[PDB]
Amino acid sequence: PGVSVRDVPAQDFINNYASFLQRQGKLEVPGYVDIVKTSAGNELPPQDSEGWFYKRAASVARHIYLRKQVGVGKLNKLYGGAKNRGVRPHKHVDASGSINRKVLQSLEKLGVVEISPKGGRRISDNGLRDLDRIAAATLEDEE
Amino acid sequence: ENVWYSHPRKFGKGSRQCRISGSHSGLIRKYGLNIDRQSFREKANDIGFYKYR
Amino acid sequence: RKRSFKTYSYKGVDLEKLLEMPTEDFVKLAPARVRRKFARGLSEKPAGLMKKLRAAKLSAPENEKPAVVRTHLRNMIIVPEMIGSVVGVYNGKVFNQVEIRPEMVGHYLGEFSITYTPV
Amino acid sequence: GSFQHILRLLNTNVDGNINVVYALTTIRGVGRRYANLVCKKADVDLHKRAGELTQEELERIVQIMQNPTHYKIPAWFLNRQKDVNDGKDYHSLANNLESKLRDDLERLKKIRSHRGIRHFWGLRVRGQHTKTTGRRRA
Amino acid sequence: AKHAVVLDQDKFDRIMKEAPTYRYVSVSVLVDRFKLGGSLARVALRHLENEGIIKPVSKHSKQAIYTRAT
RNA sequence: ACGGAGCCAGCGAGUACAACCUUGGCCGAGAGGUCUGGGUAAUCUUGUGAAACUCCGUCGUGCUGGGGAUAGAGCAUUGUA
Repeated sequence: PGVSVRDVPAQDFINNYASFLQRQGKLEVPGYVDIVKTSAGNELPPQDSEGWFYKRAASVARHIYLRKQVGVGKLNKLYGGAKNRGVRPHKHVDASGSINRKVLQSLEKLGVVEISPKGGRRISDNGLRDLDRIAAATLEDEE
Repeated sequence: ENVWYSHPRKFGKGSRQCRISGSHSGLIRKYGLNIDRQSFREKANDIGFYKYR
Repeated sequence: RKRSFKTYSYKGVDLEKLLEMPTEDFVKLAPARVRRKFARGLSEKPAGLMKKLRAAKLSAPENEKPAVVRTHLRNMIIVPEMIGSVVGVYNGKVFNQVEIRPEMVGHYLGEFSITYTPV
Repeated sequence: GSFQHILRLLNTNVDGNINVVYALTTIRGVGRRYANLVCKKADVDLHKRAGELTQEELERIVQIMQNPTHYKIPAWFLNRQKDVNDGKDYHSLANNLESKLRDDLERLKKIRSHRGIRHFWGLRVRGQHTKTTGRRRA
Repeated sequence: AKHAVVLDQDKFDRIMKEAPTYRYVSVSVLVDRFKLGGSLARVALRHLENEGIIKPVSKHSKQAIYTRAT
């Protein structure tokens, strides 16, 4: 057949990936969990509280798969959104850098992300295995 | 001759100036022109600017 | 007998030390504005003024107020070396007197005069 | 059900039902993101109404309200910091806070500064143009 | 506050009594009777989807239509 | 409205005698610190993956979690200030 990541829907892909990590609990935790705003502009903290990081780390991994090499500053700009800066028009500014950096640092040691040339972070050989296994698992859930 | 006869004028509106006379208001600094907006309409086609649309 | 009122100061313990801690020790114990300002080079800022304030207390007539050290430089912060002497703040219409105290610490000279005549 | 409605906490009112955070916001000092930070230490559901609680949770919270640096807070989610000569930080979250600000406002009036002079008359302090704003005054 | 939001065990008896056999079942419908106002109606409706009882039509947040299980 | 998840444009602009735009990597709950570049520019910033939107959850018709004004303390940055 043709087992790839694109057959599985993008929103439904992360649900199987999140539960996969919480069984092991070996993706590592930084220390800033639930002492967190999430972005530079966001009144309420995370509603999920527990889990949470495993949803974030899964969505970072799948975006590193599709593209050549993703960085810290771009991920902050991608996740980040609108504000409410008093009685002015709503602007756009980057999200939390410390959360998205320790995703990339921790996933290196677990065995997903690799150090690429020029600049950014590409995928390892063993990283492509775990992405496809969960994609194959999600294919079994649908079919 | 006297000691104090200047201010740190490396920025702002006072230091910057046009080429013709030296007006400190309505200064075009785009593309390093330094010609104020009254005289730019006079010398538009000589430089090469035209009102196409 | 020991405590008369309370310590007049910045943030924490006691007054006594402030009289003998010139500028560098005072800058450590301060907010973001004074630290960032004093980190940069102060040339002819505490050079001309402090020679008068110290010399005025030598010329003073014992226990009474020293002479008034008039100031155009009203951007200066009240460091604790000259707690006792008077300073003349320039609005435009005459150098207005301001008596320095250990209460009035961590503030500018200009705010104890005001340049508009109503209120 | 219906276990207690007011329900005091450091003299101020904490209304029954509603929620954990939004009932605690009634205190003159606690807000919409501090009570969540305080609830995180004790670990209680925001889903619940919160007026109907166990007795130990109220007393555990009040200890965290009084003492900042002892319990798990970074020490930069505090209301007030730095007072007197050379030393430490502390805050308050009750009728202590409203009384503290009145005493702290007197410090500005005693030293007599550009703010303290403006607070006497009831005019705008933060460099605004008063050619429009607030046509009523107090 | 117009009442009917506070959690009572006496009401939880009467929710299961009036649950079965109805055309319209939603967050829009239950609040008209002065039941658990607002969000606690959504939690009450979430119970009735677990063990059959009332089956769904739409599955959106803010538009949650249900119909009785024939 | 408040959370995650999904994730798409086009007009422009930009230093070498100055201090311009500045990805990638570490420090930081932020703002911003720093090491490095690349770019005199369909070559590097840059695909300027910008918003509103999409879709599941949290609140639900109470000046309310809507709304953000007045206020106080400190941590940053640009500057002789």
